[PDB]
Amino acid sequence: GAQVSSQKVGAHINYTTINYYRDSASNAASKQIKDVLIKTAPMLNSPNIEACGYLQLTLGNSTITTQEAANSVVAYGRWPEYLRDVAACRFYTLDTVSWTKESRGWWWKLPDALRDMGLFGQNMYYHYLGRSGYTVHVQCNASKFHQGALGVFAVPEMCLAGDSNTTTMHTSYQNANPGEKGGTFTGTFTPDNNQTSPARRFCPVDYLLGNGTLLGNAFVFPHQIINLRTNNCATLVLPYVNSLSIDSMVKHNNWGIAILPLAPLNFASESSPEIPITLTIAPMCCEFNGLRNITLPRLQ
Amino acid sequence: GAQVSSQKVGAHINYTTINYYRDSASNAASKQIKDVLIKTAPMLNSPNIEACGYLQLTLGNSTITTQEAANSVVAYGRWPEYLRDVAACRFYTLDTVSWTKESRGWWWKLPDALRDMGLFGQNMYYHYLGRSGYTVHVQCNASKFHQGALGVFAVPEMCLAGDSNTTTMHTSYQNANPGEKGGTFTGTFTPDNNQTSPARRFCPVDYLLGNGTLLGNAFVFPHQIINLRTNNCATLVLPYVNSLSIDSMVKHNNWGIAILPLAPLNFASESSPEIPITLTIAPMCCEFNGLRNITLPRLQ
Amino acid sequence: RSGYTVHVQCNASKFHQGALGVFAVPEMCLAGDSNTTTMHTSYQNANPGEKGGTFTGTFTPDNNQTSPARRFCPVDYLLGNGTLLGNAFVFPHQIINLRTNNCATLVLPYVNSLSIDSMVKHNNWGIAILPLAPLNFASESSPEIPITLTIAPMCCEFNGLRNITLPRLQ
Amino acid sequence: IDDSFTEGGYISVFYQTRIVVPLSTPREMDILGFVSACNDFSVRLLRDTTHIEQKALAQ
Amino acid sequence: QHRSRSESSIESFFARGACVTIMTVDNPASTTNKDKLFAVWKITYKDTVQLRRKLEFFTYSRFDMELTFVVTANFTETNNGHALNQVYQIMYVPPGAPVPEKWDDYTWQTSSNPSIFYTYGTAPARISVPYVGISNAYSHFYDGFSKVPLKDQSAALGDSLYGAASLNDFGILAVRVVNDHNPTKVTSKIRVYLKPKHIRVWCPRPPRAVAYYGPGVDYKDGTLTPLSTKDLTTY
Amino acid sequence: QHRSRSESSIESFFARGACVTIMTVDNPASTTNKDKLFAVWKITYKDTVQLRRKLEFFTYSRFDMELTFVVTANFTETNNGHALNQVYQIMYVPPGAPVPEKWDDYTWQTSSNPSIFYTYGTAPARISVPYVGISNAYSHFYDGFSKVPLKDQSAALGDSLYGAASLNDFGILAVRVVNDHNPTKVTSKIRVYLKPKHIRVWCPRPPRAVAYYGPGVDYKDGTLTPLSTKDLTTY
Ligand SMILES: CCCCCCCCCCCCC/C=C/[C@@H](O)[C@H](N)CO
Ligand SMILES: CCCCCCCCCCCCC/C=C/[C@@H](O)[C@H](N)CO
Ligand SMILES: *C(=O)CCCCCCCCCCCCC
Ligand SMILES: *C(=O)CCCCCCCCCCCCC
Repeated sequence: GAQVSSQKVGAHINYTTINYYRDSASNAASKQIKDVLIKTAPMLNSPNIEACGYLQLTLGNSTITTQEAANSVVAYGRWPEYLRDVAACRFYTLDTVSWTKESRGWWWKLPDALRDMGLFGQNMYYHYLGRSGYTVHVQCNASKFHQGALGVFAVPEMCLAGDSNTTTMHTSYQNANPGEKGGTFTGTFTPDNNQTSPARRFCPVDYLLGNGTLLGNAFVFPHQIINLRTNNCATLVLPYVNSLSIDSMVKHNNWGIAILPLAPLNFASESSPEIPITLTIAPMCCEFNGLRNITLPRLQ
Repeated sequence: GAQVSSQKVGAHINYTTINYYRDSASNAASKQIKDVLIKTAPMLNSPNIEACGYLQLTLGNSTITTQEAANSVVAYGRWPEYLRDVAACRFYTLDTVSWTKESRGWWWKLPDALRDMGLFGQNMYYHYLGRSGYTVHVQCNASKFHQGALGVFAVPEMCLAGDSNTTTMHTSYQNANPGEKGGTFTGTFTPDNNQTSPARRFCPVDYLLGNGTLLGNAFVFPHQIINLRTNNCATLVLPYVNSLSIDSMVKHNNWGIAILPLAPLNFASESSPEIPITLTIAPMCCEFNGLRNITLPRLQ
Repeated sequence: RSGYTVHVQCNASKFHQGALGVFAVPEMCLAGDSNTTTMHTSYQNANPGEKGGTFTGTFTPDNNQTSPARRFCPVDYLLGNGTLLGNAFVFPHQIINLRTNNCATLVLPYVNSLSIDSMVKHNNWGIAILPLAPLNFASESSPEIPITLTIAPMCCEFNGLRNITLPRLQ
Repeated sequence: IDDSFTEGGYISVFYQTRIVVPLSTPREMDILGFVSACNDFSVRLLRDTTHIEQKALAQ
Repeated sequence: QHRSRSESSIESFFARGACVTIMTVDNPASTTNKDKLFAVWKITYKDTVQLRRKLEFFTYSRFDMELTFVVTANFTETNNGHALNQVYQIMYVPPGAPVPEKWDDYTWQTSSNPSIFYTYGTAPARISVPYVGISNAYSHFYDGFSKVPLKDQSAALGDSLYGAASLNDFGILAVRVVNDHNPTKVTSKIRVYLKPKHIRVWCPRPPRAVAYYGPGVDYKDGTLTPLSTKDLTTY
Repeated sequence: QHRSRSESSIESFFARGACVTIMTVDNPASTTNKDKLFAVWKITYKDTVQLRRKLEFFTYSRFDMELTFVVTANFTETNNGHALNQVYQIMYVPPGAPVPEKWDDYTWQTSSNPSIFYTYGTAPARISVPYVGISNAYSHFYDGFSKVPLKDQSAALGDSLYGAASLNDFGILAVRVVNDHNPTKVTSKIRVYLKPKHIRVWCPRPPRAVAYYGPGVDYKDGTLTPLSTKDLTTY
């Protein structure tokens, strides 16, 4: 059973191997042009609804009307799919937010943001387990005389940093889960000094993506940019991502949506402009499991 | 994959080997008439333009008229060649020097000596990278009643010793690079004792080839001899030699030309004779790369 | 000898207006400043280098007899050469209309009565840029916009190498 | 590491013409810039980084 | 000719043993009023910073694991007396099993738990562990909670730590000097080096830019300004 | 019959381990006002003379390399007390990586750097290194400069050493006694033996005839007269 193979050589002969043990774990580590501009691993680079082979975007009775599409991205090059081997899952439009010359950014979590959306939300709380992918459609228009740029980031397991410097990992379930409402980024860290009666919530610094890493590198995550000059909307198609095939939607949030001003909003000459950002999100290829009496969370 | 082979024996049976590791570096060391006068490795012995299969010597508009040729040598048996897988490069004649009954010797460096030669020099300073081979033609005639012998040596990476005994490797760029002018050898080491304001230059002792090795052995280097009795000129064909395919011509000098009196100049009976030595050099198979704004060195 | 690619760059806004006439003239001999003597523009003055050289709306005769200016006096409507600007279009040209485009590209061949010539003594092509329609903006009494020229020599070749020419350009 | 022997050169940006805007529009604006490696790219000799540390550590 | 990307493959990148912890034990004079010291370490990659930062380039990982143990000992007091060669017992106590309360006790019988008996002065000890995760992959980040707060039940019961799954993921390493109390005291240290073999990684992330502050993603005031000053138009 | 030239082949000529350096470390009593000594050596073949002279027969070379480590220790003071067996850590710090400032610090975690943990009294340690040059061959001589002096910029900035390429070619070896401070002190020494394997050499040179004087080709006054007296007509 001796295994002979080519040695790791320079560029101007081989070695032999025998496995002594029954468990593979015991085994030694087995070590494995024209156009430079081309990506080695495209999918890791944020492809388009176009770029993997896949306008009126429609789910159930809900439907987006979109010319914008080169502005879309399929996370990790992977399209949503059923746990293999429903019109509760449709497009829900969340409460519109306002972008101003001084906004630092906004965040949301999935499924959390959708927890009260019609039959979807119901299905979520009546079952132990649930899984779902998403289509995130960020809407934000302005004039040809306005300027600015939004960075729309979809982060897997988006754990955010807390307000305390005396204790760690202590943000309350209530605070961690804002629902549709949102949750927002800040320009500076402000430690919750109230010892006795703790705020127990996140303190997300913008240039650190609220998680201890530099915002400039947030682009290694599935993302899209809204440049007011060229486009008014972004569409992110998100797959179910997890260390499990299915999980508790109530205990665990799979994806995080982060929206930050890469370039600040500016208009004509007004000292203080504003424009709306509307998020319409739809759950995809979704399925639930382990039906029983309804979960009634202490959200407060 | 066991490898069986003949043992290193006397002269009146073998051993076995197996490679245990993936990287060749880990491998053990693998150990590999009629006329005595013949050289085992000729190329290491300074061949002729003749001796490897290769008079009017001409490059671009420049041209040497030579009978002398058995007096030529192709360094390391290797002819100049293009970096594989131009009439700026022609014959330039440098300032003539004078050989006297008391000269100890002369040195030059390439490309340095050619740094101001027409379009060659320009090309050198407008590019990051450049490579070139050379044809060095040493000219020195006398009468049938004169006598003497010049040793013409072409040294690869000809690092020369400095003037200081308090500090090392300290010769200034300016001093190390004389340009066409030259640079000269000395009979004795004279330590630059001026501590506070250092001369920062070479002190090349003749019998030590200016580098700590004995002149008598300088012949292991590509060379040629001008014996006034038999010939008045020498021609050395130099290949691009380096640890790299191409390099910075401004930072690094590839070849060194050393000319030393093996046998002292003597004439008829004059207590103090003189004869001229003229160097004509041409860059060969030459090429440049990485064009940008011009390098303006602080040569002083 | 050499050919050229002339790339004229000039952008403005959708509220600006104007039109540039970019003309490539073969053997573009220009008229001089003198009315007492002819064909007398100095080599130095005739050859401005990169700097340029400019057109004028009116002919102003160099009257300084004793110490002559010895330079060109190029009247715009006469293409600086005694011919009417309106007809300059019989020459290889292109128009930059601020409304429709911000740049022009002219690919010029080597043109001459010879296969090759002295680049130092003789200029083959002349580039003339004139406002066919005047620059105007929104309402500013006095606007401005930049014109940048990027030029590349083409299929080019040289001959008769020797010591360098050091001209008395001044 | 910064080392003269293996220096790589200079990237610089300039105004070719100039930025031009109409009235009623912002005269100042921002550009963002990005870098990445091309597919001809590679690295060698794995090593520890200085970009993080435990100074307080004790190993 | 042609450059290879082999040394930057995910295996090659992690193909090194890294110190994940230092355990301290001892063997005192029997007389002593204070107890014989045995070590109890909770297995994790987060007590040290370097392997952690490298793993955190990724959200999820899957790998067989190799642990190597470097043991060193030394004398505590001026004493001048000596000690015979020490034998160490490295017991793995999986979540659920009886944790030792004394260098002495029955838990060290180790009938079902894996133990390593190491002899001082010999080649560093070494074992391999399979991918032991209860999920399809090890999770480097968990944006969620262990348990959900029910409106009904009381506030305290429904509570749990952010970003944490099981109170006990991988159990613990218990270490002791098997030798009996010695007149003159010796203190020893066990260094645990960890190397991931046969590894796979998913969902990439930006490297940690600011000092770690506990097991989570949290950061500390005054450590938030990593970047250096350098002017825009200066090479 | 017939003589072979095998033992004078370039491999056979260098087929020997040569001392390239001696590193000194120690492990002192914790009490001590002075710091615990750890070694930091900058890798080179030029600190000793013999391997250097042999390599310098050639201008350029290319070879895989084998390093072997001989470790010896001893007692410093009259003391009469003792120490348990020492374990040494030989860390390779490549150009760029954090250099250790203390026997103690985080750099020794060695997550990505190669380290050798050596046990005193055991067969001398040994590893192999590939040809790690950034050029196509190791350069034994560089007639040039690290950087060119620009007329424009100031004189000081444009300056550099003659014959030197990178301020840091191959990085450094950092060595320490892993064991904790011991009441009675022990001093140790590490001898590094170097052997070039799988070697190729180009462009031959005459051997060094006069005493070496630093890393360069420089020579010292008073060492310049190697040759002996012997009269012309005397056998
Ligand atoms: C005799 C010694 C036996 C040692 C047995 C060790 C078994 C336990 C191995 C746990 C390996 C944990 C590696 C990191 C896991 C974590 O990423 C996470 N928090 C993932 O869910
Ligand atoms: C755990 C121990 C690892 C030791 C790793 C050693 C790696 C560094 C090897 C450098 C070998 C240098 C050999 C001589 C090189 C020099 O000739 C030159 N100055 C050539 O450019
Ligand atoms: C395939 O493996 C058959 C050839 C095996 C060569 C025999 C020698 C191997 C010795 C080790 C086997 C025992 C290790 C558990
Ligand atoms: C070719 O090598 C096949 C014959 C091999 C003989 C088997 C015994 C070799 C034992 C060593 C192999 C393990 C070393 C990594």
